[PDB]
Amino acid sequence: NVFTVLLILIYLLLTALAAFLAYQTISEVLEKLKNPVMSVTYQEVDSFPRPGIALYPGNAQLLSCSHYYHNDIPPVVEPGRPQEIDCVVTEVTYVKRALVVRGPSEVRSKEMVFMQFSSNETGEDFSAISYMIFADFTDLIDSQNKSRFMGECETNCSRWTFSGGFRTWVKMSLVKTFGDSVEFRQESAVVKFNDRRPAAEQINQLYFAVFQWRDPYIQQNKMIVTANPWSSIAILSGVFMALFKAANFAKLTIQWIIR
Amino acid sequence: NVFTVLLILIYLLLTALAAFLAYQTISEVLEKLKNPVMSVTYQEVDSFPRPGIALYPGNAQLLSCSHYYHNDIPPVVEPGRPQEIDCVVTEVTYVKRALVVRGPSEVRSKEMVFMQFSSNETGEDFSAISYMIFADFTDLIDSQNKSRFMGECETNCSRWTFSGGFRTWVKMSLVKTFGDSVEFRQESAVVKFNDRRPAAEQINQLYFAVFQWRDPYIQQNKMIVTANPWSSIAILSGVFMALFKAANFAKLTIQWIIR
Amino acid sequence: NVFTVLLILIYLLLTALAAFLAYQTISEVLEKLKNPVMSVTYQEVDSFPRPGIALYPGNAQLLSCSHYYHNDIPPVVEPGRPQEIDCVVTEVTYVKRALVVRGPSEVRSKEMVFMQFSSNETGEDFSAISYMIFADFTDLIDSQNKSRFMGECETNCSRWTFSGGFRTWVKMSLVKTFGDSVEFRQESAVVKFNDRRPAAEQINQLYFAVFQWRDPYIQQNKMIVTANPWSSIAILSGVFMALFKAANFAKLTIQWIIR
Repeated sequence: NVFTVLLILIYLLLTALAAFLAYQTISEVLEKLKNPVMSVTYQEVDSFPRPGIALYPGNAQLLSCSHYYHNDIPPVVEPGRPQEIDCVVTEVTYVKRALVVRGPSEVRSKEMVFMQFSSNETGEDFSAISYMIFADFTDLIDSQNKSRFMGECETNCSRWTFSGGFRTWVKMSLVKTFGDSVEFRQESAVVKFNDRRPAAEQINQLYFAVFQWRDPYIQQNKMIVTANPWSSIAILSGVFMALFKAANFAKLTIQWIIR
Repeated sequence: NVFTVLLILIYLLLTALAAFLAYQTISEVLEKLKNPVMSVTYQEVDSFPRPGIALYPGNAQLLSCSHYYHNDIPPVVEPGRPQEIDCVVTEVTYVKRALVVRGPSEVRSKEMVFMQFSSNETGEDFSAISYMIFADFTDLIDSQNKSRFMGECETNCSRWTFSGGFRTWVKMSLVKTFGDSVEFRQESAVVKFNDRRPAAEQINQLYFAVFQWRDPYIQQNKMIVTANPWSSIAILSGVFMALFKAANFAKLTIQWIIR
Repeated sequence: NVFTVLLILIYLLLTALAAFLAYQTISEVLEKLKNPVMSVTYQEVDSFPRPGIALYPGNAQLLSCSHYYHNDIPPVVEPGRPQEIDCVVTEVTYVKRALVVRGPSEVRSKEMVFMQFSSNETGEDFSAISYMIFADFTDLIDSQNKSRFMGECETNCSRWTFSGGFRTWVKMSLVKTFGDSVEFRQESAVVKFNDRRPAAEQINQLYFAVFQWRDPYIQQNKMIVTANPWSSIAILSGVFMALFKAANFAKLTIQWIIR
């Protein structure tokens, strides 16, 4: 009577296959649950809120802050001192002065902030001006104390520079992270400014900069996990249901073979 | 006779667990169906088709367009006017002249397009030359009218610049998007050209540029969704099958306990 | 007796639905198995091992290699020749001399390697100095022959340049790929150095460079496939179990309708 030994063999092979599938599903779901996957989405926005460009001039002085639309850069009429157009907020924080310039809105009309500095430097030998871009300009002027908020952004918001003698076309764009947080990233483009001034007044450098928006989109980053635990739990129920089914079918076939 | 109340309790708990799994699977599949995932693939290509580099010189004049292999840049023999080598297509579109230069093929042999401009500028004060790279040069010369095709690429294809006085080593690479579309992206590298000319003829700037391919690969972008709706529908069938099974086993156990 | 024709019709529709689900699950799992998905993870590291910056000066000579902490760049006391501080390894490979400079550790203290070159160039007309960053400096000095290891890194590790007359603030960061491999990527920032030297000794250029770490993180890249084959095999078992179940329920309902 070797029929019950063969029935125990096919039941042992069926529970071995069910235990192998139950190990492999839990191992694969834990492996896809360990490493998350970033998912990108481009939300279109027709008009941005006006950001703040917190420039840090050491001894430089702002000479222009004129907005220009539709990529129309005119020739500058003189490298002396004209009057500003945009609203500047000169504030002194300590964690240094931060000449905050209100940035551009209206991305579809291509608005830029052409600005121009000048510095007769004598102590430093690397002509740079740092800056830092935060998300909203009205949050600065609608604050009860500006030196708390600019201090707070001097720890988290990152600082780039531009050079002395070059127009630095800065094209910024937003990135929103979920999981909320909103940060900037820019791409400079250096173009040499040829001096056609007399050589008596060429001791002072000139710092041009163009800040515009790149494209009317906001990149959205969501951290997503590609493992499904509830589905995996169900899949284990469908395995543990067929481990009973195939054992009952083998118990029927083991008696039907000697009928 | 409180046995039917306990059978209705275990059947209510089983259909509550089945309704909870049927809500959670549909919610998880809709959440993973909302946010897609970009998938990158690097198709290797041994030889690229020759692209077109649509330069926009304002008043500059091309002085060289010589190909060089194996990263061999020779010294330029004179900053005057030699003769060109590559094929230029001077065409006038309006949406400006677009001196289209046929780009490099043979990425494994490291072919580049060394070019040199010159401009005695008097009206502008930012020495830049814009350019724009489209995917195939033979599509321009095999067109019935070139001002339709260049006008079409002046809306979609993006424009970078290079400066006056610097060699701008542009290393381009393709990106193909699926979901078809093919676009470029480049990374410049500015190196200062020191003038060793007499100072009588230093009124005109010099614009050097090097266009080569970066690596023999084409990055392929496919938008992929990590949710499986057919599998989810099946998983719901396996849940709604075990909601009957466990209720039948509870109906057997409720009568077997008082046997 | 048209009841068996209707039972064969509902059994044919049930095996058609089961064959459609069994085709669609295998097609969706093969489609999500064809295209893999890159997964990013940022492992924090409090202190990096010191890398090697394999500069290639043609005829330039190193004049300083001083470390500075906490973004404190002092004024350089003279553009002549001071003495070095960091350890340089001048070695001659051929696949050229490779003046290997030991890079910075201690990312949280913001350590940089300020260096300064000088070259009275007469044969070349593009003032550039190439470099190349490998992962560990002690692997070079703890090698039995340095010209094998530098040869081997001259094929795989990529080469950037910096210019003559500009401070090039290089901010490097690691990327580790799995599937092991470790590579660098940097982002330069060019700032013009204004010469305040007498014009008799301005025939030689000056090459400044700053090498620091960007942020205390190591980006980890794992290639992950979003398809689950074992789960798909199970899902097929749950489909092929319900194809029997619904056929048995239709066989019960076809006799219960004429009871």
